[PDB]
Amino acid sequence: SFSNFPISEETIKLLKGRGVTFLFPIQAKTFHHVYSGKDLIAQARTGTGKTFSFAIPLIEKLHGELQDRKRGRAPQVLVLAPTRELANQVSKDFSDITKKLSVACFYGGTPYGGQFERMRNGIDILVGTPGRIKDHIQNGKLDLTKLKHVVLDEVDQMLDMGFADQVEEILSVAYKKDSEDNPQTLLFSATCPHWVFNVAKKYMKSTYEQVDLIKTAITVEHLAIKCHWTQRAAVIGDVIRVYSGHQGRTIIFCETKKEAQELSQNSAIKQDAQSLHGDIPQKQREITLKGFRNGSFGVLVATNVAARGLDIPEVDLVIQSSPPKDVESYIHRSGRTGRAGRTGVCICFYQHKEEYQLVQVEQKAGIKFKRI
Ligand SMILES: Nc1ncnc2c1ncn2[C@@H]1O[C@H](COP(=O)(O)OP(=O)(O)O)[C@@H](O)[C@H]1O
Ligand SMILES: [Mg+2]
Repeated sequence: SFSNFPISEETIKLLKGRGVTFLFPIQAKTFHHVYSGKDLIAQARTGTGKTFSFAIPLIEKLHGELQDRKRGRAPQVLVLAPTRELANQVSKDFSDITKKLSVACFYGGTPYGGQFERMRNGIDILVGTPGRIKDHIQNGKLDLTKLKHVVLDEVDQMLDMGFADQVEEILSVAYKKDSEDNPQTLLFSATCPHWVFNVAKKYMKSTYEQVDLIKTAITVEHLAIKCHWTQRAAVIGDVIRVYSGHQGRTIIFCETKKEAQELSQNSAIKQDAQSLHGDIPQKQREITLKGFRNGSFGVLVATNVAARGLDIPEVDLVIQSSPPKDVESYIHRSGRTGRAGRTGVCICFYQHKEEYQLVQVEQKAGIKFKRI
């Protein structure tokens, strides 16, 4: 339900056709900022709902404001996205939830004439890629001097791809006034490097708001699996398939060389595993780590002895064979899990006689395990 937000019954019915029945956190925490006219930078992980976080409050805003839509009117909202595929998706999301507003999407690799006719007939929300939008400014057909809202979607990707200069050329036309008359500026992305914000800041009022759901996100899950030591190898095979699977990276830490050597020879993982312990001379240790990084094998079994000082690559899954005594090392290893934006998984095995040790790890690391 939508009781906390000024969303009309018409919009709610369209949202149901898209499977939307309540607002995700990034949407709920940004609605009032966007709707009330504040400049905003919002950061949330990929897939968490950034598109509707700007599209729903903007559409409700325009539905209240643009009661008299004349032929030829200039857009009120501009959304720049870095690829044709991303621009199309954002435009589709707008046009699925408003049947009142004129929504247009301008990208390259497509005819100019149809875009000319959208501009002649009138546009309320313009979505596009920077290149084609800049072309239409230069050819004199697109009027961006009456914008009230500007969205830079996936702004990190957009500037990484080289669009800073084209974006600045487009926005220079729309921010010709002093601040109070400038468009509201909305930035949405999963990251915002320093150098990207240094570009965008030029278009943000000093009063801008920030919603960062990255800093509060659960990016590493801690699981504790109660297990007799004889079953560990078979369970390790299962959790590797679940959480690392194809093309994955797993590192297993154990106490003794015998455990590390036997675990790496166990038919549950042997075909994809190499071991690392204090008997291995430096040169082969280095060779083994290069093969772990370059995909030669997917499971590294290391004694806590060999792991002291070792530089740990990013991995999908960390497994501790028993609750670690060196919680500092555990905290460090857990921070290495989760690749390509995915949530990392750390698994601690434990036996009945080790259950209080799990509580000690929880206290010393300030975490809580999910017990399985
Ligand atoms: N409140 C919601 N309820 C249900 N599905 C949603 C909601 N918000 C977004 N989605 C869906 O989640 C998916 C990801 O949304 P998207 O805006 O692409 O995420 P992001 O831009 O954060 O990567 C889309 O299929 C979208 O329609
Ligand atoms: Mg998005």
